[PDB]
Amino acid sequence: GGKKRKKKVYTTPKKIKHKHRKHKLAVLTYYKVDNEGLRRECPAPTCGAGIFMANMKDRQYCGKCHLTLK
Amino acid sequence: IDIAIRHVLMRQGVLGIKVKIMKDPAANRFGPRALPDAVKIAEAKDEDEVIPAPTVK
RNA sequence: CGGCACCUUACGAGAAAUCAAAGUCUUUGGGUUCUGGGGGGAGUAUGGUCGCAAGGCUGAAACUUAAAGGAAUUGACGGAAGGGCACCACCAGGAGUGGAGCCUGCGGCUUAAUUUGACUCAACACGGGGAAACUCACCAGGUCCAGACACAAUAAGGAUUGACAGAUUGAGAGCUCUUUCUUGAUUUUGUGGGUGGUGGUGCAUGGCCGUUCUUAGUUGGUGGAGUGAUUUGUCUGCUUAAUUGCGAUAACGAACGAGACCUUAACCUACUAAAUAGUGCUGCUAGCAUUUGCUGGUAUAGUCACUUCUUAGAGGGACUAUCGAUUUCAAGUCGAUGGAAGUUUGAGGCAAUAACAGGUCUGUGAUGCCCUUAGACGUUCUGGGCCGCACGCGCGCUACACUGACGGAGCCAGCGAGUAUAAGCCUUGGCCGAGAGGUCUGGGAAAUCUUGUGAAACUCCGUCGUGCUGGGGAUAGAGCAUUGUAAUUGUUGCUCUUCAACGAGGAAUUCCUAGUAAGCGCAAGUCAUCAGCUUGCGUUGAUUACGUCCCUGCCCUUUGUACACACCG
Repeated sequence: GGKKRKKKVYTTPKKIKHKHRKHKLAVLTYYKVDNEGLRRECPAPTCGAGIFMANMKDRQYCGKCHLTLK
Repeated sequence: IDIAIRHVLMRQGVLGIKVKIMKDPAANRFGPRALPDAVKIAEAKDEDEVIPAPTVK
């Protein structure tokens, strides 16, 4: 009973999940150094220091705090 | 009559078991002590000898 | 002495049926003739022979085939016989159904899908299946792993987790994409292997349920019969609702089923009690007539009494009791009388042995095997479907009117159910609203409140006046409310308007014997909402039997059988 269960035909194309993007040694380009001598930081009371924003279209956004300014 | 029914798991399929055990009515401490149609008649107290008519004041 | 036979026995014979020969036959020999050697082909072909002919006599082979056949046993069946029985049978009848409109299920057709099981009784208001979402299994799409655990790999200089803004999507799914941010060894990937599945198989199963069949039926021990399968027990007659009894008896004693039993209804001025039942009195008091009367309210502190009515433990009562009759005069049966009750007093629950390829894998974290398991047949969300309509069918509800419809008035049950920081129960009373409904209170986890559930049929007084009529109210337009996240494919309720078919239903066919049938509502189940359905409950309350075996079947005996897949042979 079930009439030779249908063998699926897919109108849409095969779809691909998302892996995690890579970024070699992120802390290297996080910090700036000069010899013999940096994006921004979330100010929310959730985390505090040690969280970096990004540079989108003149916009900021962290990851450990889903908040945007300006 | 008390009854127990169990399922038995076998490699080929389930086996069912039913056990029925009838107990002795005379050994029943809860409800009736005999079957409803079981009739018990007392033994007679007869074949006695009688002395004609004395009186014990 | 001879003859035609018969009855009993069974030493003996025989596969048995049976046999005074069919005995005197493996303990095998009185004389003698004829015939057969698995079933067919076939008493056919051919040759011969007899015959007027029809035919008679003689008489092959090729080829084909695993049985054919005999006697008996148990069952089943019989347009066989004899007994008995049943409103899922009839009879005498009642109500009908079948005809219309609609509700609902089934087929068909359509479909993106219209998920699926079931097809005579024993499928079709059945799956408690009254599906808007969920349910949900189907259809068009989008997520997620909730893939345990052990390996191996990648890899901390990153295994991997999420998510602002856009694009994107039905979607404010970071599903996916540009974006560099976040988090950190629980995870990712390959292997092994798990897990889930309303996926398949009820013809692989357990459990449960239905049916045979709700009739009276079923079984072993020892003994008797038979070479055996089997049989007697378990039965002529009478009797019973009954394999239940009287009895008959190659049995005897037993076991199950029946009956007993349990629940429920009817009686009890007889026990125990009642401030959650009722009452008589008594205060305080009403209206009406004053005889000290008639009808009421009130008082769960009136420091009263009680148990008829109500409630429910603890009992009583019926056993056919008495009397006539009849019959083994045994079992019983029929009339009366008394009785609350005399059909087993009424109604049910329970219910043997053997079975069915009956239904259920879609109740089950009940299950074997198969299938599938990351673009899933797992799960979840959005939307649709299960309702789709030339048509056929089943269970039903409304009707076709005057034994009625409408309007007023009268005004009486019984079984039941009910909640709290809700996802929210039963709702009295007060207020608003034509209604439906809204609002504020208060009672009730309940013999206490809803509730005397003031139910409907019905009763009374009028209006209508024999017509598709004020019968009927399908279909449809407009508006108002309520449940729900969501009412479009009208959820349901209410108001106006619209006002179909139907004039008692062909062949057929269902149910029913007394508080029954029919009519009439009510409560509970399903349930946010919705009952034309089920399960119970009361109200009003009959006509006709109290018989039979004609039809349809059931039980037992005898009997026939070429049946055993059992006469649908």
